[PDB]
Amino acid sequence: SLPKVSQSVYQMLLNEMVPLAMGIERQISIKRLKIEEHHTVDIIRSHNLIHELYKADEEEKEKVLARLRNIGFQIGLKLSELLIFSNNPNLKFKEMDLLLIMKFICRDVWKQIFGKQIDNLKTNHRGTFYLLDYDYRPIQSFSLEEDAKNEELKMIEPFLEIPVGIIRGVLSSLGYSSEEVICLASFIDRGVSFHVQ
Amino acid sequence: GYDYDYLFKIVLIGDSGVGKSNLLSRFTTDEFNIESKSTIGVEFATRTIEVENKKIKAQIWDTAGQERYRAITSAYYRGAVGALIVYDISKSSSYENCNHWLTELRENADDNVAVGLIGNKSDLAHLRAVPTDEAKNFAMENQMLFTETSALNSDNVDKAFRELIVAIFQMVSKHQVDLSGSGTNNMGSNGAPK
Amino acid sequence: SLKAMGEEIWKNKTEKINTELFTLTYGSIVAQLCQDYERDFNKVNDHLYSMGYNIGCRLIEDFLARTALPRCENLVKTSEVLSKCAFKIFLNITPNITNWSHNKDTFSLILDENPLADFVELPMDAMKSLWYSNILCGVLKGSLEMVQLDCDVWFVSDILRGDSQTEIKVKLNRILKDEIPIGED
Amino acid sequence: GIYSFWIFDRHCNCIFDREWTLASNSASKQNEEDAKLLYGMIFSLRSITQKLSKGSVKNDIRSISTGKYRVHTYCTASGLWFVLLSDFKQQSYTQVLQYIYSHIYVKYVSNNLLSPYDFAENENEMRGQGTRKITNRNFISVLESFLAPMV
Amino acid sequence: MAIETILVINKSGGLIYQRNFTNDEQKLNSNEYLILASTLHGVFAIASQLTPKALNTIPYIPYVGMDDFFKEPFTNWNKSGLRQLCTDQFTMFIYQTLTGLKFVAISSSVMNLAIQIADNFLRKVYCLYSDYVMKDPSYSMEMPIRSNLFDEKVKKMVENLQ
Repeated sequence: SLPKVSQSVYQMLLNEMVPLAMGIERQISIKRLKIEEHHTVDIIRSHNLIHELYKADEEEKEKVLARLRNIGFQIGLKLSELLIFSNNPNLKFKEMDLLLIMKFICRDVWKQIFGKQIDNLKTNHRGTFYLLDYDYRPIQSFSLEEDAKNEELKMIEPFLEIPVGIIRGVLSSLGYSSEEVICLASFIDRGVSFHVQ
Repeated sequence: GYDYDYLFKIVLIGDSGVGKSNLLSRFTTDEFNIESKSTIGVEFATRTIEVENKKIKAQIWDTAGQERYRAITSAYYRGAVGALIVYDISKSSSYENCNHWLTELRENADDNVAVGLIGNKSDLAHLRAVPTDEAKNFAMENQMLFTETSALNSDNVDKAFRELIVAIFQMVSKHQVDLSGSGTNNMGSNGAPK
Repeated sequence: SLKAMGEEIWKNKTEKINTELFTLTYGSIVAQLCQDYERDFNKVNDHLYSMGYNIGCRLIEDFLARTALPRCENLVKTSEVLSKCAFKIFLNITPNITNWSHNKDTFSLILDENPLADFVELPMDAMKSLWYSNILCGVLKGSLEMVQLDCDVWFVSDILRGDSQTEIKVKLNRILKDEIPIGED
Repeated sequence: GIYSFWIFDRHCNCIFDREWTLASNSASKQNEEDAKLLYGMIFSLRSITQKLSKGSVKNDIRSISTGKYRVHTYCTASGLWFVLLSDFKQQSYTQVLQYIYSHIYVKYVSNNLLSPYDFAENENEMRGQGTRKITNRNFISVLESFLAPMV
Repeated sequence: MAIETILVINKSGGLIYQRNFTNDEQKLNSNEYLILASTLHGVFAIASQLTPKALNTIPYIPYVGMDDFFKEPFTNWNKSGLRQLCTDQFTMFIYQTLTGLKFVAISSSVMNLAIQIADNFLRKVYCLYSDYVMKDPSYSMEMPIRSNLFDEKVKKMVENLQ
């Protein structure tokens, strides 16, 4: 069908714009060094860069988390036109309802980033649509030390601010700016939650 | 090929940090591989000399002391025929257990060994932890060869080690006579009768 | 030998679309560095290098996990495996090997197509101040040292600024050693 | 079937050591009596194999038997060695020893990005002489899960 | 099975015999065999000391070498010690006697029954050692094997093997 490249380099790219976010905020320009052709580049790596956010001043962390949804915003509002050229039938730009574009996104975006549907969707009829997936793809492979499970959720909480930006981008492709929050919401058998506004 | 006649093994023993390996690596020609010390423990370099028109390979095995190789190094003194306790004159606590190394090496080495005693790092001549006359005396009532073993610009080792292979050579150079093979006759046309 | 085994790994690997993703992702995280610095361009190369380093150092263990390869030593073998079963496995493309040095050292890595600068047009203020695909020098410098070599990589030219090809002139400077497992007794 | 499982890094450190009959998975009391002399065994035999290897592709250790047990190795090209001490009456475990590298270590350590990919703790007392470990929660669970049918 | 190099090391480390026959080249031949032989004695010592919480050796007669040297199943003498290395190019067997005299056989035929065919050859080299080097008044103890009868008494048996 389409030309394809491998998922394991993309998922590992997708895991680490948060060290890129603290390396863009903290480095406005124990840290290490390397060289190139009569130069140097000062390096700091990911284990010693997400752990500067467990010791983050509160305006610094909230300054970082705008950038993660800004990345998600740019990739979402660039992704929506190519998914329109995929198929995207039977919906409009002003789009007086909301469930027909929540049927769009779980079948049509989240398959093209993660390969499956958002398998639950709950309908508050005044416009708060709950999108629940059970096993989220990039957080399949993260764990803390020997039963220190309390201090890792608050450690790993920047990593869900990419699908804030995705659903901001695919709705600013259809008109406007909205309000978004995230949850964790564990399963019932062998979680994540997003609103709409 | 190989073509040497005898092969002796000579341990270098002492405390750690007394300076045995730097004493070794000037002195043997080389061992062709730097390898490492502390993977199997003890490392080993060769040295070939000749005595009395016999050619000798001597294999120096210097032993590390990291407290892990407890049964291992005691298995490595099995069959050891030549020995050298090294001590440094700067530090002083090595001499408290030089006698400990001596009574561990009189144990389970051979029936009879020839133990030398060598004072490394004589270059820092202004830091003598123990007097040389006391160690000279302690060598005298223990039948041991004693050398200054000064560090740098020295040959103390190039005469003392040759003298150690001499004394260990006549401990095992027993006897031989000749391999001339010149007795030839009897080229006939064989009028045999059985 | 290799190119059969490269397609053999292209029959049991997880895939997704290279258009409409991943050019979007890399272009979005270079647009952020364009706007984050605030429209300066000789600094984004020295952040994309320092990000590609960290993404290459973890990629190399996945690449040795997929195909069972020994530690490469000469630049015949690294230049063969980079053109045949690293870029073919990870990015579906293959380069070609020209501009070979004296004494088997420094070669070039002309890329035919490029699924990082694919369908990108670069604005006029960065004709002489930006390298676009300079996460690739990050993955090569941070990936070839992890098989205990030591290298140096740099772009020479690019299709976006210049009609000549995208090529990386990788230089062997030295080969690192293995270290002996204590200082001393 | 399996007595012990060990990892060794490029910088000469044991980082994981599961010893069975429900013993320690940690280097509390069974450390230093066989860890950095098991590493010395495999390093000396790996050193004498490369001097004795004709051909172009030099080889590495596949198994070292004794009269009682066996040592099995898988020395990856990035300097990361899977050694494994087993029983008799079954052949080479090289398929299991690359299954661990292709489905547990790269799944849960190198693609974990909270933890370091272990090369050092970034000092010059990391050459052999420093200690650290991995202890990722999901790693230990599936690694004790998979080896458990091989009693 | 097959043998490409006989190495005979002492009871005190360094070797007393080796012949790398059918090399079809000139290999490296100096003190690197001495440091190899001492390295094998050291790792034979080390492989005693590590043993996990566990806390056999009955060969047969396969008629190797063509009357032969023995008839009956026997025992070995080393349990906590190195017995067989296995790699891609070669495979190294080793055999300790009771007195402490290890015999090392490097094998260029790779990939448990190789133990059974191996030690029935490495005891038949031990019988030639005890028959043709022990009754030798020019041969002192603890000295390289400079006898020239021992070479073409074992060459015939190994070319009778392979």
